[PDB]
Amino acid sequence: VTNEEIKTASKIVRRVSNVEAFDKSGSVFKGYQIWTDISPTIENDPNIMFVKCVVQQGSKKEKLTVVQIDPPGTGTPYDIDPTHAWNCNSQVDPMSFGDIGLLNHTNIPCVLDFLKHRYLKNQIYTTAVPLIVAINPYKDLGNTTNEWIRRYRDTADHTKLPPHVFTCAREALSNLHGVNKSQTIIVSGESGAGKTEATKQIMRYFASSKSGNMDLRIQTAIMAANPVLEAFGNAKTIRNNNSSRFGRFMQLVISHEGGIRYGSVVAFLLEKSRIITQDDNERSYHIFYQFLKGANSTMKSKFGLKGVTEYKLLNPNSTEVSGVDDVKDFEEVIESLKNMELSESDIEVIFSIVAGILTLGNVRLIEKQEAGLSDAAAIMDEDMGVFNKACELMYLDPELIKREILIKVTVAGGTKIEGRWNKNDAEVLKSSLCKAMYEKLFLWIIRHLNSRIEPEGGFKTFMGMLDIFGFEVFKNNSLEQLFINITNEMLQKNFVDIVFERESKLYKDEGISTAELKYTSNKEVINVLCEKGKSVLSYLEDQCLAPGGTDEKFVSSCATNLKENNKFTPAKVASNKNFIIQHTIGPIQYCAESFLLKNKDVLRGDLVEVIKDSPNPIVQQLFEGQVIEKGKIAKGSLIGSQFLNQLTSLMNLINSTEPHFIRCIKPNENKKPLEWCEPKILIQLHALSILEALVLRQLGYSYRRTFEEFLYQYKFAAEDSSVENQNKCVNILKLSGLSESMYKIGKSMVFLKQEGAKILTK
Repeated sequence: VTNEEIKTASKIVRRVSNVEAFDKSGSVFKGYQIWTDISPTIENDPNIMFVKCVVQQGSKKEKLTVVQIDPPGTGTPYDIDPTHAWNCNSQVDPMSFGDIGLLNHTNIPCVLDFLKHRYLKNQIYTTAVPLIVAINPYKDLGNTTNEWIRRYRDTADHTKLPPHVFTCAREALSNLHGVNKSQTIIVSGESGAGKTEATKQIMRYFASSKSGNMDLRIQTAIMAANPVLEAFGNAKTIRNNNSSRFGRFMQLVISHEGGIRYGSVVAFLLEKSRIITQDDNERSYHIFYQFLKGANSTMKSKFGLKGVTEYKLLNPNSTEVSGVDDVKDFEEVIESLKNMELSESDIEVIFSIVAGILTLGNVRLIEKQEAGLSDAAAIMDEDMGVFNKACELMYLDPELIKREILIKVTVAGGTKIEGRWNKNDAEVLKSSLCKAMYEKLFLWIIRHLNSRIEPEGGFKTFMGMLDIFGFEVFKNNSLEQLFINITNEMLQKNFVDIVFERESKLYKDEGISTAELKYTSNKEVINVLCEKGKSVLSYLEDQCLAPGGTDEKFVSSCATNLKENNKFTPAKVASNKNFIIQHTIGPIQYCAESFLLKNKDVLRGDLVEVIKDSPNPIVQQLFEGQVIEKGKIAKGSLIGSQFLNQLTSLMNLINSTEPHFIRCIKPNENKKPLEWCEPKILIQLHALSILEALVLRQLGYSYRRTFEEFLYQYKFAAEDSSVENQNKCVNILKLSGLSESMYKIGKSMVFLKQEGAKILTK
């Protein structure tokens, strides 16, 4: 636990309702429990934020006398200001029901406890309508097996099943075949929160068919994609041994009995930087390690493969991951590529290109005295065999690749002015080639799979499945985080809209005015980030296309022009290269250092044309359909421009569907089962809008009983005397002296505000 985590969590903490510890006679109710912010136990443990106390008999109303009961205390009473006392759900078994909304008090210490109780008892799934909250147990609980799938698929009454990832899978599928409306399951959270697993389990649910009377050629290709996608797009980070370094979107056609008929995969924003360099105790993509360890002596000889520690692009110190068998994973990947309908030759080409990327990374560049220059780059003389092997393996012409990396042509005036690149600029070009070849090989493998698994006329009604990171808030947030946080702003509008849509329908069905239902939009912050001409992304594109473009000038243009909006804020410390966006979850600071370097990181020009001129059909296809444009930078070769189009395309699809949300929590930073870090978890409850989903549910007339249920709560039908029961309630609410704003009477139910429902019990 960092001190930044403690500072951040403390800002999330809020007290709303008032603690009612005293009886009508001013005496403390017998063993009345409260949560408190104050305790030595809290100060001494960074994992503890709140403590449970019993308010002592004879306590004063303005200063509470409490004895801390859990964590076990000294027994010594202490005085607290009632502003530091939150209500407690004493007498509630968190194991008996799966919805947080069912609790009487849903404050921060109450929500943390409900989920903690359940987590420690190995109940990791909890509902906070419309959300499914899943907490990483860091162990197999055996609750995602085939018998558990059958249990969730075949059970007649869905209300008899506890919360599970499978509840979204069952609900989404039921609504799809029920009303012929497309559905989307959005799986988000931090890295190591278990999004990967949630997606893998939902897909296995969907693959399980009641009657095996359907062709499974496509389904086997889709299911075989996960080991391949993981091998190429996932990597070991300090936070996760299998971190997904890309955003995944899938469209599926599922039979009502189960079984995947058709599918389409979309990968976006792969971490290109990782192919070239890795931090310490971090690896590059799994495939490099799987291939170098798992490939047979025949392929090892054919591709001239060295060991995992003999490559410049792979960290030598971090080549081993405990619990990860790269050799067995390689067997699984190869088998999966075969199940994706790729021939032994197609596979041999894929691994030739992989070995070629690794080989090219081992080619050393130096700075020679040539063409009247002292800084002309050149390939090291003993590495000329290595460079040729790299080109042979990638099915490229070494002479044309060499010319592209070393020679610099300025085509100004129609006139070709031929120069040379320096060792630094040529190392940039050699590195861009490894990154582009890898990304486009990964994208090709996906394009191949899609040609085999996609429906003929495209999708009409489909099951959408997005896997992305949630809101990212690090010390240093860069371009990558800005993209994830923009994506999350889009999905925030989807969340808010469906919550409102579902509530508004209910009120309309009962004949209650939705005029009081009032929830704000995030149109403003979306605009400050995306809006054509008037946005952060626009000024980024503008500064990338400007010849004298710098990170500082991009921040300055934003500061100047987006001064109009309250959503853009310059940073207090290092104003020149730092900014703040007022996201819905709060202010998120970004560091604009290397924004242009990262936004411009796309292989372009005559290098792309050398790849397209390859005699190999797979290599030809990698850059198939490219802007060409050697000289110089088009918005067709800028990352943010590409991203915003892809995002608009993605959102247009998601916006056409019914959304389902799975919010994944990482409970500790030590990959340990049954360990609970309250600050870490609080930040995530906030960021994943789990706390907002509770605030929203409880807004307006949230207390809804029927006419009869309201009459039973008063001790003294429906189909014989509904207008009698309707009027019996209207008289009760006039007699109790409640304000007309506190209640509304509908076709069959009584609509009470949360505060008005409380006044009725007292």
